[PDB]
Amino acid sequence: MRVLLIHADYFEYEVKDKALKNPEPISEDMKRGRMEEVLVAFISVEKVDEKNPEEVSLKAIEEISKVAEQVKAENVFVSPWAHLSSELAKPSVAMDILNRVYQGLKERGFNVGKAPFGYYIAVKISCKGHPLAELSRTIV
Amino acid sequence: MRVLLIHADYFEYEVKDKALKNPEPISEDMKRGRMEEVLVAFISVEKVDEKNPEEVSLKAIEEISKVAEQVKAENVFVSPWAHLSSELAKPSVAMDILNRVYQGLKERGFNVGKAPFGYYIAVKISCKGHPLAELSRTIV
Repeated sequence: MRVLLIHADYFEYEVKDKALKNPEPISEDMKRGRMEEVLVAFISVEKVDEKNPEEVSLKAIEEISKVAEQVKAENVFVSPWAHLSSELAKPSVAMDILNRVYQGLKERGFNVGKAPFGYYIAVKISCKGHPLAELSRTIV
Repeated sequence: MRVLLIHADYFEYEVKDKALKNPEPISEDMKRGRMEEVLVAFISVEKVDEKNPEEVSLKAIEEISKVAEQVKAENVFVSPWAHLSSELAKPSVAMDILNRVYQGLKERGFNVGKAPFGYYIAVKISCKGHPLAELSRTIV
């Protein structure tokens, strides 16, 4: 798995078209969301992660947790993202791991948001620009 | 080299602290910039690119050009970015290639912006969310 972390003043999104033929169902509420003072985790779930979804999930949970604690973010947002890897896991594996990472951050005590899987999404983000505000991690 | 391309309604930035001890000099004007309807190229120049800066530059010029033409962007912004690679080129190599990619997009006919090298930068971006609006390319 590859992860890009962005410590943002705000992060806002609007679901546009479906990217999968059968995406994650969503309510009309879940078409748009916004959080402030948020660590945004853009996550590319990879083929190799099929091998051990829970180990990879636990690791991702922890690495994101550390950065949130370090930059003093209480808010965390989990986003699926294709763009840190050309070796992507099947959608079941991707949704599995995404949901585990989300549940684990909730259990850590963060106020966690997530994006629906299988859509094109419009995104507005304001990235802070202090030294720890954009970080990448590789998790295998 | 790895490149992330984002077709944006707008892209705005403010230079914050220096990341290098001796960054690219800038005027007080160049501390902030904004473009609209813009393809933003986040570029991670890599160690392997030292081997042949011009080939890699020409390739990057072309791949960014194709996407701009395809999404109908007249505006292109070139940004250095550490986050698509854990094998980064020295600053001379990085600045070299960045400047070549910038000059080549100018010669193609685009209205091109660039970000100063060696700083932490605060960024606001609105990503479109249509199918071609976020793309990655690997160039070696």
